[PDB]
Amino acid sequence: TGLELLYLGIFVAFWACMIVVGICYTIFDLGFRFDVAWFLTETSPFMWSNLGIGLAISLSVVGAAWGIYITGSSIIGGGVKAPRIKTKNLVSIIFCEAVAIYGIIMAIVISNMAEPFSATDPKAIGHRNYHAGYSMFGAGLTVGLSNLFCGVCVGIVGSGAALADAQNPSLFVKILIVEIFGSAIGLFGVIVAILQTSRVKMG
Amino acid sequence: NNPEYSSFFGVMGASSAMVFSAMGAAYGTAKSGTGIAAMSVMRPELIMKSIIPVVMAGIIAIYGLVVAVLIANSLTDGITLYRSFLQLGAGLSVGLSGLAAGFAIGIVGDAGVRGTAQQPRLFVGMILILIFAEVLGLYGLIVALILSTK
Amino acid sequence: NNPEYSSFFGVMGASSAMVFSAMGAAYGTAKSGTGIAAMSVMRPELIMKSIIPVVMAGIIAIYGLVVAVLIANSLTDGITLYRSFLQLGAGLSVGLSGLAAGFAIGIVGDAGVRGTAQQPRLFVGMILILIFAEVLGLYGLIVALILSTK
Amino acid sequence: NNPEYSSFFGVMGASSAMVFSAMGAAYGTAKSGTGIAAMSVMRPELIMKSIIPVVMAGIIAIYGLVVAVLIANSLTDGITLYRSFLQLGAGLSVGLSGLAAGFAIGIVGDAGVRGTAQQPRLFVGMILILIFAEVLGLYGLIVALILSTK
Amino acid sequence: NNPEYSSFFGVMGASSAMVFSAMGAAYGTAKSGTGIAAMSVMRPELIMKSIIPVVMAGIIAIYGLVVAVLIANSLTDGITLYRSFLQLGAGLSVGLSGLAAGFAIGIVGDAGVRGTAQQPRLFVGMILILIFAEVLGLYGLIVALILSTK
Amino acid sequence: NNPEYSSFFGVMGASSAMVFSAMGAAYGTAKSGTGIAAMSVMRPELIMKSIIPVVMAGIIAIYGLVVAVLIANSLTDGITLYRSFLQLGAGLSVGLSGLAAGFAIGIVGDAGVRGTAQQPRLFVGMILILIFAEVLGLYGLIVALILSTK
Amino acid sequence: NNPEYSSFFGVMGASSAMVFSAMGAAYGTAKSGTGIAAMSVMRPELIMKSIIPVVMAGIIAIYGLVVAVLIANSLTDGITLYRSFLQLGAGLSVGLSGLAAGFAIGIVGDAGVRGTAQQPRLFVGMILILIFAEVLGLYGLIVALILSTK
Amino acid sequence: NNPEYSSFFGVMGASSAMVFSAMGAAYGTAKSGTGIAAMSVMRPELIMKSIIPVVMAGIIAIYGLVVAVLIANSLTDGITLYRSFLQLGAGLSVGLSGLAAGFAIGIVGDAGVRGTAQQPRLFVGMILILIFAEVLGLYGLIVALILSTK
Amino acid sequence: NNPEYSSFFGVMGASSAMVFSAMGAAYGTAKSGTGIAAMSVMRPELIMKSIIPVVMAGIIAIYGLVVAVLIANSLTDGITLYRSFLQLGAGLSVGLSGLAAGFAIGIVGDAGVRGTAQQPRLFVGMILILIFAEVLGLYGLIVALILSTK
Amino acid sequence: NNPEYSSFFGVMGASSAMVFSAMGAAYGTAKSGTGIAAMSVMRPELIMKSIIPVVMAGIIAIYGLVVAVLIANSLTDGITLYRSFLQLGAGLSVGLSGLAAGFAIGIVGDAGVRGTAQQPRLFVGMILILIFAEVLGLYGLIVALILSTK
Amino acid sequence: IHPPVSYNDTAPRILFWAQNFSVAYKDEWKDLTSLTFGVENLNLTGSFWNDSFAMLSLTYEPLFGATVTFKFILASRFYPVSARYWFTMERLEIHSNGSVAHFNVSQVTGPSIYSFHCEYVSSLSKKGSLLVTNVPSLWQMTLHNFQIQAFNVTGEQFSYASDCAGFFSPGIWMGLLTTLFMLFIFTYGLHMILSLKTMDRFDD
Amino acid sequence: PYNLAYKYNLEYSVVFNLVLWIMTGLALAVIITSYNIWNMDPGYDSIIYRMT
Repeated sequence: TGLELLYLGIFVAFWACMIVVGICYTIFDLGFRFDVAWFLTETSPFMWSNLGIGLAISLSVVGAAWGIYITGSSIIGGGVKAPRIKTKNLVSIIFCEAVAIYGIIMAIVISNMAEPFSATDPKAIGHRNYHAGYSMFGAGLTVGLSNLFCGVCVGIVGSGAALADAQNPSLFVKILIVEIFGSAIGLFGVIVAILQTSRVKMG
Repeated sequence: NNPEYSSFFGVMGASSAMVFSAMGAAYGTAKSGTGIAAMSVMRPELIMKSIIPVVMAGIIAIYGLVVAVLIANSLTDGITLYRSFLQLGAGLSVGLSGLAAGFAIGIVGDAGVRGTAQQPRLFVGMILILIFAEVLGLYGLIVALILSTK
Repeated sequence: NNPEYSSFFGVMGASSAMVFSAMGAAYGTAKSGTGIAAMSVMRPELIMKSIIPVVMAGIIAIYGLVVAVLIANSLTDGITLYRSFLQLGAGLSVGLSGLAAGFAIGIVGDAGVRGTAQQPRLFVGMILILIFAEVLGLYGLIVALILSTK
Repeated sequence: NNPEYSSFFGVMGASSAMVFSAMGAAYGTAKSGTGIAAMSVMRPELIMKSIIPVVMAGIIAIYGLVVAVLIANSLTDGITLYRSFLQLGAGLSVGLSGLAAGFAIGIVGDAGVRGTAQQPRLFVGMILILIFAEVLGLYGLIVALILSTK
Repeated sequence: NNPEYSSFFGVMGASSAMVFSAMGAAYGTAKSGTGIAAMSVMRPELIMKSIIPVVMAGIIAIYGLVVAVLIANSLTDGITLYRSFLQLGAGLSVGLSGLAAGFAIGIVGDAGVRGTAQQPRLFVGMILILIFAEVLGLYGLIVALILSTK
Repeated sequence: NNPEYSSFFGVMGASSAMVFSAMGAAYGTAKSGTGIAAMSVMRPELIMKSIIPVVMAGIIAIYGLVVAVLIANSLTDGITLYRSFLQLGAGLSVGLSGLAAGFAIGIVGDAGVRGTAQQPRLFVGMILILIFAEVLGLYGLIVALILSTK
Repeated sequence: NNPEYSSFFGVMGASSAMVFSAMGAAYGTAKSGTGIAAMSVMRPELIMKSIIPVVMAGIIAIYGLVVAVLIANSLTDGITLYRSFLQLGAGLSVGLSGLAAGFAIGIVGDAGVRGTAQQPRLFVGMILILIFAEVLGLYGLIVALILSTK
Repeated sequence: NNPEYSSFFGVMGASSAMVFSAMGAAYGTAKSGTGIAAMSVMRPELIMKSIIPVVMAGIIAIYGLVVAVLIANSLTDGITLYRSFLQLGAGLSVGLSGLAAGFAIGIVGDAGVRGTAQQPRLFVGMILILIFAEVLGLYGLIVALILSTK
Repeated sequence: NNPEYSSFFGVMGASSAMVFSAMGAAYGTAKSGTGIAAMSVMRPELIMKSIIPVVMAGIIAIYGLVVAVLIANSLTDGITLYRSFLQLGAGLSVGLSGLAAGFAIGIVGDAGVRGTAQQPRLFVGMILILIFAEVLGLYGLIVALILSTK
Repeated sequence: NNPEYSSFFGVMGASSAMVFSAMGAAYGTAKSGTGIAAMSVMRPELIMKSIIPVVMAGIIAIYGLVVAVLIANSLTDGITLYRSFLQLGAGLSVGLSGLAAGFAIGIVGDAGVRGTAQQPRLFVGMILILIFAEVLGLYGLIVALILSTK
Repeated sequence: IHPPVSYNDTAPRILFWAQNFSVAYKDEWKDLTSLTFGVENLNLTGSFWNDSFAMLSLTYEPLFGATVTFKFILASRFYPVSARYWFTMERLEIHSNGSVAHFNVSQVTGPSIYSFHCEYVSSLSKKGSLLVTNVPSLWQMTLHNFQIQAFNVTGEQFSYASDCAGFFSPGIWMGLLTTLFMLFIFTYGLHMILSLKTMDRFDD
Repeated sequence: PYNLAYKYNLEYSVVFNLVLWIMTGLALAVIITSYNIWNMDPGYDSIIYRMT
């Protein structure tokens, strides 16, 4: 378990550093130095917005592809002895890809929210503008991960569906209900992202 | 007026609600779904009965969505830092709660579907266990509603 | 002259109280549920006598909800730093106590219900051990309410 | 006068005392319970007497609780950082010492019951080792009480 | 006027656009070629038909290249922080998308090539599935272009 | 004069002295207990005579307690930062020395008691290795004492 | 005007352009070489014709060399941060692209050679897959060169 | 000058000097004892002479003690930062060196005693190897001594 | 005048230069040695021919030494940060590249030697692959030399 | 004047010079000794010659001692930061180089003695390989001496 | 080490120090350290103090064909985010022959009960440019090892000092976020690529 | 005198981050290389079962 032990080690080291540094700053009275406000304010809103969009598309694509191959491996393997599978169980693939479709829709929608500032001072940038940054970042994060999880879910259930179909033709049309419910989660993510961006304006 | 950076935590509250709820619902759905798929070939007469756990996972997802919508509507560019923290609290409360609930629904659904495949009488007990598992997310939803509305 | 950032800790107390107790309850339901599903294939008559651990995990969850809701009610927009830290302490106390107690409840229920399946005399030992576990969540609740109300 | 964040470490102590000792007690409870449920199959007559390990483990939780509530009633809004540090020390002492104790009780009891299933004489040695395990939690209580009182 | 470090984010965007796409392509080709060899030893006559998945991996690599060079074209000295982050967004968008698409194309390709080796009827299925993965890379590329040309 | 947080390192020294010694003693008792339980099956006449390793683990705990108590007794409020550091040093010394000793006693005993069960001759050897492992905790105590006095 | 520490990112461009392409070539030659050794014991007359994958890994290395040498030539003292970042970007683009490419080369070469030993006709297909991976390193070079000259 | 935090490094030096040497001795004793227990069942007559590697671990412990006592003797409130740093250096020098020596002695003994049980002649060669393994700690001690008295 | 801390990066270049080169060489020698030992038990006639990969690793060692000597000689107490950074770049470029070459040399040496015992014809190809492995370290040395002299 | 904390890096240089060389020598000693035991059991007569690798590991220990002592004798309070960083570089350069050399010597010693038991004539190649491994530590020393005396 | 400049009101109330203090007009530099610190003839006329506000008016008679003066204008106030009174140096006001010039100040801030320190508080780009203007100006100023405290003073001593020297800067933080979200992706990719494997056997 | 603050440099942020992250990368590289060699397979499989 080499690389996982590495990730665990770096994680433990990072959070040990966080804990100790927190205790030391509090004990030394450096709450004025440690003010999260400065971090959140001087990190430019553009960075938030654009990480937001990039994740919005990319995490959605990750979910789509992950689920895609999870179910495709099964679809192929079962199809080996069950050629009927290839046309029918492809609905698993299509429902996986719908996640990346959502990814684009929200990514481009958010991209329509961005505009320059011509301001550097936080006071000049303003509440509206900083809110635009954080809101775009959050909406992107939300859509991206909801899509990711919907995708992995749909892929897994679709793999199960293809394997089940391999043994009986009739079951697939019924198991697909679980696939529909899986897609519903991604749709919820899309809705939440829409609401989050609905009242956002850079400029 | 309230500080410029305040709205960040409210944004995160909405996002956390939806995202962690989605994680929970996705796991529950996928686990119950693999269980259902494996069971179907054996005892095809039980599919439409065995679905229910996926509906419970969807219920967790709905729990997430409700809170997320509430925070989204409550959110504005000039919220007080206090209300922003409270929105984040509501979001995390429903979200992580839904995640735990989702792991519960997934594992219980898988095991119970597998059992009922072998022994029908387990069904009602499985429903009861599923209810108690979703009840976990329900508690998170209650606390989140209170935090948000306060 | 109450810092606005101070109120965050009370929100986090409420969150923790909900979420960690929720995770404990989820694991407790999960392991007991897999145990129950395994047992039910061979000894179905034990379903209702064996669901008790799930109920006890539910009690862990209700403990979490009680503490979280109380913390939420106590919260205010200008809450003092002292009281807010008290609420964080209550939240962590109850939440992690519930996490641990739920871990115990789940493992005990799994192993036990399986034990009863082969040996029904064990049922009394199960219920004793399960309550001894739930008592840990009780202690978490005690401490949590004391801090949250001071 | 005194720094306002002083109370944070006091509440941290109050929490730690209960939470860590509770984790130890939970682990001990779990391991001993699995051992009990295992041994019951072959020698069902021994379960009640053999529960003594879970009975002993709950004591670590009692210890955690007492130190927790003592830190609690010692807390107030204006404590000096010195006192807050003593409270943190007491909490960590009892909690983590109880965690070590709980690992000890869990392992020793789990092994001991299974052994006793094959050799009833072991019971006495099991009790002896279990006492030597609880005393670790007890020492943590001693140091925690001294610190918190100072 | 503009901060002196502004170009770093655009550069990172370009580098990511190249690199993540390249890694995805590499994984895809490696997996696919492995499957191609495995099928080959038994079925020499399918090499030319079977190579396709490696070709789609090449497509994702090309997607990375086009996006990367497009960003490089926009990497100007007086780049405003706004444009720089737009280019970083383009970078990540194409890059992670391509990495995922490479995973998908590679795994699907291996599975499909092995299946075809035994069942010629599956080849059309292979291609049909693979296109649905490659369109993901198309999607990432599209959004990256929109961002870079905002 | 002294910065008001100087006692932090003193309380940390106390916590270390107790807790790490407790961890070492717990590990020692745990592994010794596994050894005793395992050997009990075929050699029950060795139980009462084989408890020695657990006793030595108890002595580990005793050093922990002694150093922690000395530390706490000597903690005055305006403690010079110098002695506070020295005191963290004493606590760490005894505590981690006790942890090392705990590893030593536990690993020694878990194998030594089994070896004795097969071979009575080993008992003297095992006690010799145990005392040599015990002097490790003893050295930790010496060093901690000199730093506490100093 | 030219922050003093600017030289760092150009230097890292150089270092990466070398080291990451080198690691890629190293893995490629390594895995391919294990494959060559394995095949040798069966099919000696293929040995000389089989080395192409190691050659292409060496081409990954030469790509690294071209980019790194150009970067070093461009490393002037008073470099602007703009050019230093472009210089780093070129470095990473070549280096990591080559790392991925070399991974691909290694796996594919191993698979291809051992297959070829079993079935000669695989040779052309293997060459094609190697080419389609190598173009990845070529793109790494192209993007790195563009970034560096711009 | 002499900042008030100076003595911390020297104190940590003493702690390390004892603690790391103690851990090394602990592991050495543990492995050597496990090997001794394994050997005794077969050849009980070797115990008196075979114990020696544990004594070598004890020598490492003694090295740790000597450096620790020297450091402690040297400490002082008005210690100059340079003396504190030398003290820390000596502490690490002895401690980690002893840890390495402990690893070496432990592994060597575990292997060598087992081998000797199966072959009488190995004894002396084993002793030579242990001598070299301890020589490492002796170098550690010398370096720590020079640093401390510098 | 230049910032005093610049010296750090030059010394780091020296250290990295020698260290990574040495580690790569060590890996190469070690695995090649395992191969040689496994080979010899069969074919002692191939010892002198089989030693070659170890020499090839020693070549990496020599490369590291060369760059490190250059870095150390060039260091000065008033080194500009530009030159210090440049020295760091040279060190990384040779050292890590040599580490990659070290893994390559070692793995190929092991596999090739083992095969060669089974099939002497492999030897020529094993030389060619060894050379291709080393030219990686040669490229590292070239880049590092250019950097160190600029 | 140079800041007071400057001598940190010199003291670390000495300590590391001892410590990492120690770790490398310890590992080499360890593996060599395991191999020596294994070979000796079957072929006791070969011990006296087979010990040599442990001696060559002791050589790494010697390198570490030499460089550490040199640095210690060079340390001074008014040490220039540049000289201090030079000493740190030397310490790392000897130490981690010795780590690499100890790794190589350990693996080679293990494998080579294990083979030598079966084929004595491997001794020549073994000795040559250990020479090639020790020259790594020699290079580390040469770099360290240059850096430190500079 | 020369003593700080102090304005007193029944006790020292505003305190200022630097190792080097210099100014230029039409790019002709001149040094003010000796004429500023320790010397009693430093006219502070017009200087003013309030618990909310402070204005330190240093003065030099012959400089640049003018009786020049430098007003450092500082204030303190309650920020609801935290209970503390923060302080800031709002602007620097040069007073010259029949003329005035205004420099905004960027990063001189901190808790009012702590002093503030910075290397090279100066208008020149190469040295941080903490003093800034929209209008291009004839004036340059440089303060090497600038340190100041205008509130909660207690005797000649400075309070403990906050410093410009944060462990991070805006640019560095944004860069670290960017590189971290690149590294996440890279580690994912490298993990999967390293989990790649090859088969040991082939069919008939 | 006069409680003058310690003279933190202006480029403290950049120098500190460079040191921290370069040393982190160096330490991780060293640790991983050591890990890989520590687990290097000694590869005497032809001998292991005769020895054991």
